Amino acid sequence: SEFLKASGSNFYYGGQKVFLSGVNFAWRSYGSDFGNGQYASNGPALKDWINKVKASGGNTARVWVHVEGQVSPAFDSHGFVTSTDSKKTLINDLSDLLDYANGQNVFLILVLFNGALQNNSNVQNLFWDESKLNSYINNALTPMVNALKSKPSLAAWEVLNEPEGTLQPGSDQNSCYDTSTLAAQGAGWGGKKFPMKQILKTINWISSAIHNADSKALVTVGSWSELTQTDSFGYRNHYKDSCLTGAGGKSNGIINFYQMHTYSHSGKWNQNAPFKVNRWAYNVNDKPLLIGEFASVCSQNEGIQNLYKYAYNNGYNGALTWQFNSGGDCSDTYSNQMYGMQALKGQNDQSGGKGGMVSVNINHHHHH
Ligand SMILES: OC[C@H]1O[C@@H](O[C@H]2[C@H](O)[C@H](O)[C@H](O[C@H]3[C@H](O)[C@H](O)[C@H](O[C@H]4[C@H](O)[C@H](O)[C@H](O[C@H]5[C@H](O)[C@H](O)[C@H](O)O[C@@H]5CO)O[C@@H]4CO)O[C@@H]3CO)O[C@@H]2CO)[C@@H](O)[C@@H](O)[C@@H]1O
Ligand SMILES: OC[C@H]1O[C@@H](O[C@H]2[C@H](O)[C@H](O)[C@H](O[C@H]3[C@H](O)[C@H](O)[C@H](O[C@H]4[C@H](O)[C@H](O)[C@H](O)O[C@@H]4CO)O[C@@H]3CO)O[C@@H]2CO)[C@@H](O)[C@@H](O)[C@@H]1O
Ligand SMILES: OC[C@H]1O[C@@H](O)[C@@H](O)[C@@H](O)[C@@H]1O
Repeated sequence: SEFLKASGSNFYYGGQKVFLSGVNFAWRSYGSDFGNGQYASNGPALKDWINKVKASGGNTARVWVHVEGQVSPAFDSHGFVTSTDSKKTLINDLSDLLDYANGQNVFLILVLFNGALQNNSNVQNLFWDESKLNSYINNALTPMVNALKSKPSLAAWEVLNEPEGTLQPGSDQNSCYDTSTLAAQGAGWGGKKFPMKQILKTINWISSAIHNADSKALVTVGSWSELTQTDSFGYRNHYKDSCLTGAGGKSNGIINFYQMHTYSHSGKWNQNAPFKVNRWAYNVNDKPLLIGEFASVCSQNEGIQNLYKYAYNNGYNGALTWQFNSGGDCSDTYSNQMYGMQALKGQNDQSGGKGGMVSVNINHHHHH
């Protein structure tokens, strides 16, 4: 009945402005958490993680799905998509996890494809071939969105994670496509495959589809750094409406809330990083802005609870600590994550400018 909405600059549940406080699961098994009957293996862990999330007083978990095509989606011999997975179980798994997350009053952000790295030749061609992308939409995505759109706790689909990881930086007259600066900033660290035009086209079309199947659905993109989603500081905001729509005429092919990832390189913030500024200077009040991904290990050592508090105080609509499974570089431990989540526990400060309601009470389905 009531689903998380995005209005103006804020998230809203049941009218009450909400602040997304939680963690990245990102995964239990990289790229094989759902689909091909793999959910039987990872499921218990993920559910338990949702438990920890709620007990620590959080409301959101960010979970990756397709990732690098290891299970999702199913391609044929020609690189066209046939189904969600070979065993056709993906939708059931996701649906299940959504049910549990709801039962524990936790929202989920389903990240479709990875973009930091994408070493799958079929997924890589989804950016270039329109018919293959359409095959993915028709045979995989549209069924997923259609089947899962009646689920609260499904608060947003993220089309692409860090599209700058596999960006091919280059010059272009069109503001949106030009990437002249990003090369020196360290973009394309996963290999320079996709020019900005192709990424914006892809995202355009994915988001378009998701919204065609689900008018309410919140679509987003989670970027490496802030250099990509703000017009201030001489930077550029590529994933706003005009640019996306500019790449592939889908008017509704737009994200509904921006998102920035941030880490300290050498223990030094980027000068204009989310924690050295506030939401407001990024001049993106037309949509909400979430800080998906941050780690109190790759910060300036402000303190984890101090980082959550910073996010809640300086206008940001959410803050997600980086990976709950405690693995990789620049990742907090699940314990310290829990600790930080306890900083905004049971909080509700709807006095504007401040984060808002944290502990949300989510519905079930209406059906019929
Ligand atoms: O890197 C330095 C160099 O980069 C240059 O930019 C390159 C870029 O790096 C990529 O290599 C890119 O490669 C893509 C091609 O441009 C082209 O789009 C190609 O087309 C594919 C298509 O995506 C799809 O997969 C298609 O499916 C076929 C299928 O295989 C089967 O045959 C079936 O019967 O038909 C379907 C058709 O629907 O197969 C096509 C094969 O051609 O996809 C490539 C992806 O690797 O090219 C860029 C150049 O435009 C330049 O910037 C250069 O300046 C720079 O120095
Ligand atoms: O999201 C974290 C993720 O980052 C990955 O790759 C990048 C990283 O994101 C970041 O962009 C980094 O940028 C470097 C850049 O490559 C140059 O070395 C740059 O230089 C600057 C120089 O030091 C001087 O200050 C000069 O004045 O200005 C130059 C910039 O014009 O320094 C940047 C430091 O921020 O590069 C890495 C890799 O290229 C991976 O690290 C990944 O593992 C990580 O999780
Ligand atoms: O560091 C953890 C990793 O998380 C991923 O989501 C991307 O942000 C990568 O760039 C990063 O290396």
